[PDB]
Amino acid sequence: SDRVLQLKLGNSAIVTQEAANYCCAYGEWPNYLPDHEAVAIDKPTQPETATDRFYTLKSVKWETGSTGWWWKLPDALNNIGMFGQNVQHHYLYRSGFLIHVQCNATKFHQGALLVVAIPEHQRGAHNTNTSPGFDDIMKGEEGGTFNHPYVLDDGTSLACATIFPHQWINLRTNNSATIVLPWMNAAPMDFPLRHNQWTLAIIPVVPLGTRTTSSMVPITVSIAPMCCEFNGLRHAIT
Amino acid sequence: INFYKDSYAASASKQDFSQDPSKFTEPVVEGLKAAPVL
Amino acid sequence: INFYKDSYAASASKQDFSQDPSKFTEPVVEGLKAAPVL
Amino acid sequence: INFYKDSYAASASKQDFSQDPSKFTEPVVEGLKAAPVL
Amino acid sequence: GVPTYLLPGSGQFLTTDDHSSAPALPCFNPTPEMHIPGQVRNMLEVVQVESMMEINNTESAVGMERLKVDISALTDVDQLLFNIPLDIQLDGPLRNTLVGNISRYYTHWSGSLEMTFMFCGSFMAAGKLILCYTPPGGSCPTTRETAMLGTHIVWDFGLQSSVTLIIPWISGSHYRMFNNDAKSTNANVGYVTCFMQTNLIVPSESSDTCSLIGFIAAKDDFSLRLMRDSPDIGQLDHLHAAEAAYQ
Amino acid sequence: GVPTYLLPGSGQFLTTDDHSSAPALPCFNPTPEMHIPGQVRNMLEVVQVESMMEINNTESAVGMERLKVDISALTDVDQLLFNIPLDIQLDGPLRNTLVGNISRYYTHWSGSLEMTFMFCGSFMAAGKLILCYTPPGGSCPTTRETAMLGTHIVWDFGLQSSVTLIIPWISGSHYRMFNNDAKSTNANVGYVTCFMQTNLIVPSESSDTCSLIGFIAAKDDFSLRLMRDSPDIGQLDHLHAAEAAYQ
Amino acid sequence: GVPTYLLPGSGQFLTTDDHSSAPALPCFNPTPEMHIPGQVRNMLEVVQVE
Amino acid sequence: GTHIVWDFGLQSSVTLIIPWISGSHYRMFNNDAKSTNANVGYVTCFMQT
Amino acid sequence: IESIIKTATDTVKSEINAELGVVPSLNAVETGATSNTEPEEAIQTRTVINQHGVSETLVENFLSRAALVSKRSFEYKDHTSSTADKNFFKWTINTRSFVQLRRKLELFTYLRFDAEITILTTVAVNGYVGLPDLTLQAMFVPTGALTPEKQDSFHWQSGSNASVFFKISDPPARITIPFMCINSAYSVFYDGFAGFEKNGLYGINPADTIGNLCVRIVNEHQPVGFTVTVRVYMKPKHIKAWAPRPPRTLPYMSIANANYKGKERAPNALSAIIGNRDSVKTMPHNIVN
Amino acid sequence: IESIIKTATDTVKSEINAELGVVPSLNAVETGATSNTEPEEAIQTRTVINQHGVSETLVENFLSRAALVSKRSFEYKDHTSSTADKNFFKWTINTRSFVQLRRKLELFTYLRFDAEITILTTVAVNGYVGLPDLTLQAMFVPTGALTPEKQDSFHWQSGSNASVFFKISDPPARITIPFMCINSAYSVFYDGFAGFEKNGLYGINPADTIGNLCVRIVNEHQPVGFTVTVRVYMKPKHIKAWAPRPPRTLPYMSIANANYKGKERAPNALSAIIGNRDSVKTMPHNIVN
Ligand SMILES: CC(C)Oc1ccc(C(=O)Nc2cccc3c(-c4cnn(CC(F)(F)F)c4)ccnc23)cc1
Ligand SMILES: CC(C)Oc1ccc(C(=O)Nc2cccc3c(-c4cnn(CC(F)(F)F)c4)ccnc23)cc1
Repeated sequence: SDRVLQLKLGNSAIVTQEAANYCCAYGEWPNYLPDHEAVAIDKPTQPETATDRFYTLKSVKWETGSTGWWWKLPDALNNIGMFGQNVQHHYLYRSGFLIHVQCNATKFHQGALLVVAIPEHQRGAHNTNTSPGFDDIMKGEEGGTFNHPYVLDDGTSLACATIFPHQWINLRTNNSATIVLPWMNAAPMDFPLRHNQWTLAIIPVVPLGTRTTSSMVPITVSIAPMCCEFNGLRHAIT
Repeated sequence: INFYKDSYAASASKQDFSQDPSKFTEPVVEGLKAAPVL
Repeated sequence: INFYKDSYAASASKQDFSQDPSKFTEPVVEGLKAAPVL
Repeated sequence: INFYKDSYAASASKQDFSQDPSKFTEPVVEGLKAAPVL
Repeated sequence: GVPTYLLPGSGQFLTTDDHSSAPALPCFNPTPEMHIPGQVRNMLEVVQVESMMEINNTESAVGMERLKVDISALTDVDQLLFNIPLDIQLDGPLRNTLVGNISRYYTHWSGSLEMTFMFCGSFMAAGKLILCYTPPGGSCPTTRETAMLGTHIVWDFGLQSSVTLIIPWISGSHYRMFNNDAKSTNANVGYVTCFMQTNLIVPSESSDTCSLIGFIAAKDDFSLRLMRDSPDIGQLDHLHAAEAAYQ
Repeated sequence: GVPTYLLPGSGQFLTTDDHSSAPALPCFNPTPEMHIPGQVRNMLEVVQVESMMEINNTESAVGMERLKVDISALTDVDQLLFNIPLDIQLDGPLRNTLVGNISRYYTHWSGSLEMTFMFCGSFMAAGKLILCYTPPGGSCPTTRETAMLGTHIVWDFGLQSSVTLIIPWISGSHYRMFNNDAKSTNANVGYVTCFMQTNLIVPSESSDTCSLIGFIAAKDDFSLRLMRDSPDIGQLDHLHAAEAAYQ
Repeated sequence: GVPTYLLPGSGQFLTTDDHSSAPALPCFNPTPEMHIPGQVRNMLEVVQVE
Repeated sequence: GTHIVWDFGLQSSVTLIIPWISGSHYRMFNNDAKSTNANVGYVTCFMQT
Repeated sequence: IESIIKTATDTVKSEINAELGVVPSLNAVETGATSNTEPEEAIQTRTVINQHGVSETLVENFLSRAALVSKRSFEYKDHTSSTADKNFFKWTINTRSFVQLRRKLELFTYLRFDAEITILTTVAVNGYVGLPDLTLQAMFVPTGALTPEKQDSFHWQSGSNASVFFKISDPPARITIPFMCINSAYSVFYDGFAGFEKNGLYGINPADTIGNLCVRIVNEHQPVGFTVTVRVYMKPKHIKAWAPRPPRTLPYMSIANANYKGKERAPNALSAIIGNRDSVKTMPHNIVN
Repeated sequence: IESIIKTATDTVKSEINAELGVVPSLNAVETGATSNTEPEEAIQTRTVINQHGVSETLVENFLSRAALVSKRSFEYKDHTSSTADKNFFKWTINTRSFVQLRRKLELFTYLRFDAEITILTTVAVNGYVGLPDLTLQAMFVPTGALTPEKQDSFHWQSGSNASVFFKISDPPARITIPFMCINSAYSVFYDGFAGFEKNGLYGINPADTIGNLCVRIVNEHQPVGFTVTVRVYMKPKHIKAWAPRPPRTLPYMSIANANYKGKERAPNALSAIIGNRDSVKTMPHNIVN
């Protein structure tokens, strides 16, 4: 009963037959900005179903040497569909996200993915005094790969990452993970091109294994922005 | 003892015993029962 | 805390939130409407 | 005079005049009378 | 006696402290109060008064010439006339204004600004302008078709001499900082630009060149925070006759 | 005036004192509060979250390999698979955990711990394990028939991926100390051991070796006392760019 | 402020004084009390034992 | 566009609803397939995993 | 109309307008009124409940912080051969010598306040043996009273002048001076002459004369010389303020007048207060990516 | 569900179970929830009335103790020939330079607090004549204000900056700084760039900029040189905290970033955080009798 889930948002739907409940980060749900928390006084555009829909990113191959993958929000979506166009035309943005992570394999496969949403995942570089550059951080839709997932690329640890909102994909048990993220920021809105509220991370704590004939085992990421608001209409930065 | 005019001057507020650990231990949309989880 | 006998000894009086900016923004004998000014 | 928040900070408690010396002088299961003890 | 102990900060002179202190002249009677015109009680009353922008802050504009912008008839459509930098912290057209000079005693600011422009051509001069505010994030717009996408007022010259462009408070944070880093995301406000909407059209006996005066004020949603010494004044020496105060 | 005298401790700077002190910025208005997800108010909320044990803290396990234990099919009955040292003070599998890192800011602790193990073999892998807690007083048990006499859960693999062994708070004293003397009777907790109850049994097309991930958390009977500087961090030098903060 | 003056004996450490003093471990919770046999409250209870 | 992500499982079948999205009340069965009164658009299937 | 304002104003949501005869963005600057266009009239707004306080821009808070008004160094030594402040100095009280407080005070035409005075003293050995804990006397000498001529003159007996005696090892000495103008407010600016003849000072109101501050070391000189520096701070309090003024732009030249020269080039040159940009079309810090 | 918790929870007695369909020790870690197995479900328990308080793990108590944030030594001397902190220094305020406070603060993503500041000063004679009782001035210079260039520059007149003047023989100077972020909370971590161009700093939120602390000796130099050391302590108070984080394991490299290297070998090496034992079957401190 908590293994089958349908998510419907706008013109998009996802069904899964092997979920493991789903996470609402910190027990929150996305909502629009109330008047008692507003700063910017222009009337916001609320595009609803034009933006509040699943976008599916390029799938990555899970391979025996894989260190894990990450995608930054809103950056990974800033160039996609009508969400991206509103990002490019507006100074200010606010939304939640619905994250659905997909990975199926046979009953003869084994492997476990930690699927974790990290708020303000400020990265470190390895073995240098120089801070990470713009091109190290801003990957867009492709996302990045972990250099040292064991310290989360930030001198910290993977083992304690379960303090952040997460599920697991354990190929024995489930083929999908779902995390619902509220707006997570100190300011009520932000400029979407220079700050990321959330990093999705997928780390293979138990590596992919089988003795059947090998197949490509992709991991697929689908993300729906939720309750998108935009303020400060301008030309496109683009 | 606070004779200063600004309330941020005051001593520390060590009295908030409210907790909600379930926002970190149980952020599941459907709560666990005592009962096969899945 | 003021134990001095003269009231000019006291601490500062930071409580007067009365404003009337219109004596500087609108010293016009006939007030503006929301409406051609002239 | 104690303006500290923790009660262990306070001055000493010199007011407990309760005594029971019989737990040390008379721990006998049957009490002595005024009367051959044995 | 009372048992006491001294805390950290005992005996310090904090310049922003607020205590009573010993009256040097006992039984003194101050002069009775008299009503005087123009009492100010909050400095936000002062920044709500509009004052002239030094928009023409260019070499070869001398003195009063810096407070006006001259407009001429053009022969190409939709041309840019001028732009206005919106940094109050850096030395631009907004600094030497009432809102400007008072705000520079503070570090944080929030709320809307009004710009008003008065057309000072002849009665026979006609024309339409477009005044555009661009929220930050990209470069200042150089073409009317780009600037038109921001907040703008189209202004027709007529019997009423002046329009206001409201600059609405569009900000991610509650406040902005008067930051010497002008490109900081906590400080940059964006841009104001003026284009020809139609043209300045004048008859032969009117002057062919006409002037705008630009003004700015805060609205009453405006707020200032974190008081600081203003960078607009300083001294390297004693003033003249300062020594003579000791002689 | 008031007659007073100064006590011992007058003028000291105690770093754990709690007084009001002079506000440097009078009339300052802080930014309005906004609701943010995930407020923590007691650190006991954090240690109740389960986090991965570094059970495979062995040479030749590198990085993430240290967070999993590999299980294989055996040909002898009732074999020992692994054990877990329970000293939080000494550098063992429990140290780099949420319960571990927070507890090391404190000196005394009380209450129950939960260990959960997730089996990450294939769907076709089957097996039963026994997980045993031994209260302190003797050596760590090396045979299943000895370990079976302590607190234990027998775990069958199935559709539910995980079991918990509760480690109940069995102690003579109200608290234990994070004592560098691991053999101290005020500090030692005893042992966790895992044996094969039956065997790991897999078909030919499943991987012959399967992994456990182990987690630990505090229960809500858990309590911490006597705050201390954590031994998990230190510096011998200035950090880079620390000097540049003065330049 | 309050006008004050210091008396003789200000700043002395008298070993038999009785004042409150600053708690070095804020929010510390002492171990619950347990009943123990043989509480003594006055030393005159001890000298009455032969 | 409008899409369903389909996971294989115990339930064998998914439906994609093709909603009636049209400017006019009706479409024509027109031999001109590129006519704006007739064209419906497309269905496509991709690998999700 | 006067009202109590503790927080910045709320914004109401607004709709599309399109009304004939209603033009809230048009204004008439020639009347002298500032524009009354509201943001709700200029653009479509949302509702914003505004919680920002306005206490930090209160005139009381803006002015009532302590600022340096006098700084004087002198030799504490045997002065029998000197030409000099011979263990004491006299200061003719003014508030125009240090530009930070001066410029803030000169934002107003009339001010009524009491003055909190803090006196900070510091000592160094002349070119070491330790620093002595000296006693100083500050004596307020009003208009027409005799000032001390010597460190040991009998003027210092202070039968009716207010004196404060203070040590260097003390906290800074503090007194409040009442608002003591013979008018209801100090004249911060004075478009007039001090006397009935034509030769009196321009720009100083006689009504605002405070008097003299005379400061001596009370100790006899030591065998070795020290430099003593006295710093005086004033804090206005219980402040009323009238008729705000355009701020000072050019550097001050003098404590006695408003004379002006400007810097040699912009900013704050007489020909150009704002620094130059290349043209009215140049955006000086334009964002480029 | 939110509730008030002052003491640890009681234990109820439990009996034998043997119920079909009820398996409280089985769990599903893939959901992301932590195990809900109670001890009463796992073993037979007794009743325990639990009296242990939980006040010492309050975030207020955990964070609100004073920690060193700045330490600076400089020469108090005649500096006419020096290259140096010439009787004063400027500090760009940060909390990342001393690892004990840094690591505790970095257990959280967002923090809102007021800062109690304690300034401790100490002096030694340069390589003896006694120690001088100096006056120091600490001046808070916010963003965009001018910092002092010299010990005697007029910036120190402090017309509107907060200054505290304090002696070395005083108790340590103390002030509270209000929570002064332009947001509702400080960003302890910031996954973003400070500017609208691409060249701004990674990892610093511009919203959290405090400003500068400028500290001078107010005395003129003596004939002999001293070393003055200033120590600044911060204590957070009135604290709110959001989104707890995994703790720092590797040594910090820099105040400007989260860059990491690790120790050369375990513990806290990049390849191995926990120190090694011989095998998963080895009990390192096993009791043997
Ligand atoms: C010796 C002790 C017992 O008595 C003392 C008495 C006085 C002082 C001292 O230094 N006082 C002062 C120093 C500087 C200025 C003033 C003003 C003032 C100047 N101008 N204004 C109007 C303005 F602002 F509009 F210009 C107000 C008024 C009263 N005192 C002042 C020190 C000590
Ligand atoms: C001169 C006197 C009158 O004024 C003074 C003013 C200030 C000081 C001083 O040293 N202040 C401070 C030192 C170190 C850090 C801070 C922070 C802070 C940094 N970061 N954060 C967010 C965090 F924690 F999340 F990172 C908060 C905030 C305010 N002050 C600070 C000393 C004196």
